[PDB]
Amino acid sequence: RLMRQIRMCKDLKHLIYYRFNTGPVGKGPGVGFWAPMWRVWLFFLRGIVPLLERWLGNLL
RNA sequence: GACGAGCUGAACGCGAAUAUCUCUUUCGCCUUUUACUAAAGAGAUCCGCGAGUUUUGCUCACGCAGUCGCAUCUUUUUGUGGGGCU
Repeated sequence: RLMRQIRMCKDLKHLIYYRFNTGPVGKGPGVGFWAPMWRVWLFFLRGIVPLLERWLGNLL
């Protein structure tokens, strides 16, 4: 299901890269605006912490 | 007629951020089950959050103190007095 975090981070990347390189800034490494995708994965992790504690407690 | 920062307790309650899961169905992947899609609903959970005195921990601070058991010219507190008739 974390294909939706991956699709969301891909959309976030398209938007940020488009709005970032406008002008002479161009087309490569160098964009480090990471808080949008960071918070995508933080939401993933908050929601999956209970599921994974269950699964790992069951494994244990 | 009058005074808080930080923690754990409060017991009541969901500005703007939102992820996961379960169930009942439909739809799509399609050999099967997981693992998934996207619709309808019904339910949970997570990560957090606000105010009341409880004080624990100040490292701040106090009591003749800011407050006590409208003030003379025609319209208001400077009144028009005095007498006497049924």
